[PDB]
Amino acid sequence: RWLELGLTDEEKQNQLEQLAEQYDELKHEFEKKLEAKRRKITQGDDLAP
Amino acid sequence: MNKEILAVVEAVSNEKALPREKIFEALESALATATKKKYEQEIDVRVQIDRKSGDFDTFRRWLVVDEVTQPTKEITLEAARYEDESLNLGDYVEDQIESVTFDRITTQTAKQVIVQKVREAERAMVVDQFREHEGEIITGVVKKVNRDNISLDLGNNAEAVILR
Amino acid sequence: HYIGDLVQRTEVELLKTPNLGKKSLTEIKDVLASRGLSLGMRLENWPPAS
Amino acid sequence: MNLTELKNTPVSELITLGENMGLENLARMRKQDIIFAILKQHAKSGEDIFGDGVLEILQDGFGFLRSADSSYLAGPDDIYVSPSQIRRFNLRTGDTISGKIRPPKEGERYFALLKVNEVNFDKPENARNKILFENLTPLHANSRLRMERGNGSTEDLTARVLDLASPIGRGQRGLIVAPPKAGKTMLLQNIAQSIAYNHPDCVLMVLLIDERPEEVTEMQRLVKGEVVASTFDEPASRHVQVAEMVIEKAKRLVEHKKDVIILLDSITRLARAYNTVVPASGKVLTGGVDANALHRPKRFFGAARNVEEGGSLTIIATALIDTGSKMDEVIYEEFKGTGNMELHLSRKIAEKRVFPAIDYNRSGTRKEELLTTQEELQKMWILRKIIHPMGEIDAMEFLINKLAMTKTNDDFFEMMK
Amino acid sequence: MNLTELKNTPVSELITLGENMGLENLARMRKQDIIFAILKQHAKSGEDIFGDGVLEILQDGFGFLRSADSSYLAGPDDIYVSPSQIRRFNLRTGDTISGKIRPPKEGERYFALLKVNEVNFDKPENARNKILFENLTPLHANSRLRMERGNGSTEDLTARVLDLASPIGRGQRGLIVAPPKAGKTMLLQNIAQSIAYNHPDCVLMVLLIDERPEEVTEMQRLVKGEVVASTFDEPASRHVQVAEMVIEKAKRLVEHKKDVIILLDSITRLARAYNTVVPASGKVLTGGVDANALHRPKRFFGAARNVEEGGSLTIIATALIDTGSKMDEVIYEEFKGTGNMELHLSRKIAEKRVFPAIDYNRSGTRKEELLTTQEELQKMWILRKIIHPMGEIDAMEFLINKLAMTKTNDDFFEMMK
Amino acid sequence: GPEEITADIPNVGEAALSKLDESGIVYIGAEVTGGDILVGKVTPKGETQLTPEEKLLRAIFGEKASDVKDSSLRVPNGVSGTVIDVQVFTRDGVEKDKRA
Ligand SMILES: Nc1ncnc2c1ncn2[C@@H]1O[C@H](COP(=O)(O)OP(=O)(O)O)[C@@H](O)[C@H]1O
Ligand SMILES: Nc1ncnc2c1ncn2[C@@H]1O[C@H](COP(=O)(O)OP(=O)(O)O)[C@@H](O)[C@H]1O
Ligand code: BEF
Ligand code: BEF
Ligand SMILES: [Mg+2]
Ligand SMILES: [Mg+2]
Repeated sequence: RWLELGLTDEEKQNQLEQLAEQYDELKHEFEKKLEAKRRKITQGDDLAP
Repeated sequence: MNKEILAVVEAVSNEKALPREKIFEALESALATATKKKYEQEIDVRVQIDRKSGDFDTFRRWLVVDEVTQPTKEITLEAARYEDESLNLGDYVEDQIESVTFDRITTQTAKQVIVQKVREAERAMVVDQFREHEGEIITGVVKKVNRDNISLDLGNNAEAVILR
Repeated sequence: HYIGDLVQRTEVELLKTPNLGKKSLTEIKDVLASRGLSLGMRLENWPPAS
Repeated sequence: MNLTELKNTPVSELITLGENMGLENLARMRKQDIIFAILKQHAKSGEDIFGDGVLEILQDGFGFLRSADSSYLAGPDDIYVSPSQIRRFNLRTGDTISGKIRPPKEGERYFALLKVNEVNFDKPENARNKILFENLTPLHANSRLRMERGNGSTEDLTARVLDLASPIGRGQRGLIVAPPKAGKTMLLQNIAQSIAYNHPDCVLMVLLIDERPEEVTEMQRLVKGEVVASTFDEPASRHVQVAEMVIEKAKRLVEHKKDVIILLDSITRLARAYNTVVPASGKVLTGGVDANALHRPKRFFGAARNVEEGGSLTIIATALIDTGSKMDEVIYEEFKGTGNMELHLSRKIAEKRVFPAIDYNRSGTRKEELLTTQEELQKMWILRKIIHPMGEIDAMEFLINKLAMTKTNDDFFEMMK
Repeated sequence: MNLTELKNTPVSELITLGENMGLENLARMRKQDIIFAILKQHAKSGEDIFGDGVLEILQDGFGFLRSADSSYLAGPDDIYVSPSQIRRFNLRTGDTISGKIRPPKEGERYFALLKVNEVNFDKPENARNKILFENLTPLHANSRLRMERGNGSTEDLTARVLDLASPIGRGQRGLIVAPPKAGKTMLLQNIAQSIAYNHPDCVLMVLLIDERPEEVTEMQRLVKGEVVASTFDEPASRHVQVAEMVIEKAKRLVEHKKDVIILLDSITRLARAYNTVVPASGKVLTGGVDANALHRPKRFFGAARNVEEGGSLTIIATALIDTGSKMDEVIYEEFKGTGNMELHLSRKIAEKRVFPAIDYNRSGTRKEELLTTQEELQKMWILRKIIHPMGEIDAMEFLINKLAMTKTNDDFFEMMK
Repeated sequence: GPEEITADIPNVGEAALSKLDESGIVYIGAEVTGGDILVGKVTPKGETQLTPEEKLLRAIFGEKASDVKDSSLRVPNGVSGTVIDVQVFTRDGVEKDKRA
């Protein structure tokens, strides 16, 4: 839970920011898929007039 | 859930005979009976619904005695070292929370306690308001006659009894 | 480890035992004494014969 | 670990302590939250705790231990006590309680006081045996509270003239009728320094209500006493709460036979807050002020008295007049004929660069003969006789010149002959 | 592509840029929508983006990056950030964040900040290590903020007399008690030009609330500073939102040890908005104003202080009096005894064509000796002594004549001898 | 008036209502042998615009809900079994019950 680290920035900062980008994108894609699934399973269904 | 209890406390018709305080304590007793029915043990507890602030909670009563039967309500006369009791008897705790108060059995026992206490409250109010008449002559219409006792309507939900 | 050794252990050692809160104490007082026995008793013949 | 010796430490010291205790960066949480986390960890290392705080009983019956630096507010650093302890040791509002405390549990949000070792600087056994403050028989002030410092500096005159205008004693009821732009804060600082130097035995209590924060931080580390204040960044609820609880603390201290003195600034803003906190009474007088809204402030003003058995409760409250406010006008009108000790300050002399701007003929003290011997009695009588025909500003400047000509009041009396 | 260097461009420039980028006729969509579409296409061409904006955390916990030109509003040009970044870099409201941003996705409606490279003009590593604004210890103003320009023009007098009436310093609390028809906008423009010329190091912040749009477009391109305003064409929600967020930005800047100065106009309309945005408290005083409705404005007014460690937060708020409004009457009554710096403007002199209409005896500054040496101290004391017996209009015109007779305050002091 | 799935079925024994939940649907894993109420379907027949106050009061004091017609569906006679699953579907806009 403490990904925040840095030393010898010239390459370490680049690799750590790339991994942070990947982590953010993965978490956001998972949250969006979760929200889509929830909205699909929670929306009402037409039954009859 | 607190919205439901607020609705049921505001929807009382005879708010005089049962104001908010005694209605909330009736609901406390009903939830205590519901919690008793929840666990197979027999432990008496209090609720303290927090009438005006928010939702309810539950506590756990000990009734400190030297017995051991039903240890949920058994604490020795000296178990006041840790957990901050500091007293000999009467020390209770908030240990149990998360009481379900909306299922079928809970609703049934709630309605039962509510009707029992509205009967008790109408009885108490009528006796407190027409007891000082002891020694005076008052009229009233009878409504049921039996071989052992008859009933009388005095008005404003007042019931008098006449024995043999 | 033995119930015959735990029955000779009143509550005074439970609330002082480390890592014992309110749920663990409730368990050790409910699922233990509901079998008919009591938490804290006075016996002498233990363990016969081991 | 005591709460005071940990909280009066600077914030940076708390940050370094928490960082040495192996914690997350403490620059995020507030001071109360920092103290809470520090105590949580310091108790996770064992360390049976020793805490203290002023007691407040809520509507439910339990008690909360508030701290002095937070001006008696609610925070995670508070200590909770069940009504069982209050029924056992016979506690009440305003009683400062100090004793052993333990870590909290899951579901609990505050610490628990196990056993009390001090109640208002007394044995917990004698805490249940104490005469009530209301059952006491008030009397007039007898012991003179001399305010003369003795160094004769440019500030000591501020108290010298005071002693030359209206004597003050233990349990006296004091009002300061001063318009704005007058330097009431300077008068309060001078009187606090005088009471801290001359009479360090009696506990000093200074209260600043509805005040700017600069004066709060100035008073909290300039005078020798427990300074509790309340700025205008909070609703009237906190104002009336701290007022009630400081007066309860003073009452408990007097019940413990202790001489307390409460400096209040200002009574007008406190009455304003008490008016806007109370629901309406049905009708309205001029200024938008309710009728019963002044019942609580008036009580607060009447709590001052000289106890015959022991102890005293002196009060000095500053009033705001000449502000063009209908509300303040009616508040001063109500509070005028209420106390026996009054000090009027002239705004015309105040903003004329003649300090301290005092009004001799308008100020005085009822039953002043009980607070001074015949010697100073006759001296002040001669002073009043010679100052009555004089004007306001000329008399004020002549008196301050003749006062600065010497060191103390005795040399002035001798030169007046 | 930065957001500021694209938005501060004229609208026609944005239209031609979008048309060169191969887009539909951009005269239909609004400025925010034009910026959104331009960024969408400029990112569709690759071009890893670099954005910036002031942070706002909602009730959910995520953050939105608002821009200064749109007066911190919600639009398609906003940048979204998840609470994960706020938990990592320890962000808070009012912190301006600048760094790399990416294109959005389907279902997403805002851009995402990938990594921050600047937080309040600081390293993102030190952004988590910063003392809170509330934990700071306020003090009085020490460094004098001189307002004298030095050219002696027909407008410089407006500041000269100011320096002759009430000294002003860093972290000072300022009120402008002026009826309408007085030219408060002219005073604000003069003080902004003075602070931009004399002290360009401290960031200038000017805020116009509930104002006509003409003054908004005048101030946004006349003074040298970041101008955020809010016209009356929006409900009180936007007013209180921009107030809270500009004060959060000022607090963050002070926490970063920066001297900020907030010019506000008017505090009366802002209090009106704060009153109509808050739900009722249960009861009502004269004027239809709620009790707790003034808690937030009062706090806003009390946020000004002189930090002992570093930085300062000066405020100058204009109040509306003499408008015949019960609400404004009670607002001014509440705000009168709140600050230590006040400037009263006389309407009778204002609409008498004698500018600037100032009131000498009514205006002043508490603890003014901490903002000036003994030299100007004695000079201002002599000035007050000579102006006190004089009237209002005659004294004002005599002072402005003797001021225009010279260039600066030193020549006036020398001719006064 | 529209139809409801409330559990307050009047003119019926409490033993029949004991199988239903707080909403009006039988629990998951309840045994039924004969015709028993497993859904609390009610249909109003008389006066409309039932006020919520008197609505909840009928469940406590006073009279019962007359406009019901006792249209609660039951299992046919002879067929038995244990209910294992429930599937509820609501119209767009209508508020769902707690079982949904
Ligand atoms: N005894 C005194 N000697 C010298 N100067 C004084 C004295 N009392 C007040 N002053 C001056 O008068 C000013 C009063 O300021 P302040 O305390 O804010 O007024 P108030 O508290 O009455 O509103 C101070 O700046 C101080 O320089
Ligand atoms: N100090 C000044 N010098 C010259 N003209 C002034 C000055 N103050 C005000 N005015 C004139 O008075 C008018 C006031 O306009 P405005 O700023 O809208 O009023 P206010 O801000 O006082 O409500 C301006 O048009 C300006 O020309
Ligand atoms: F101290 Be000032 F008179 F508000
Ligand atoms: F600026 Be004006 F007083 F509306
Ligand atoms: Mg003062
Ligand atoms: Mg203007």
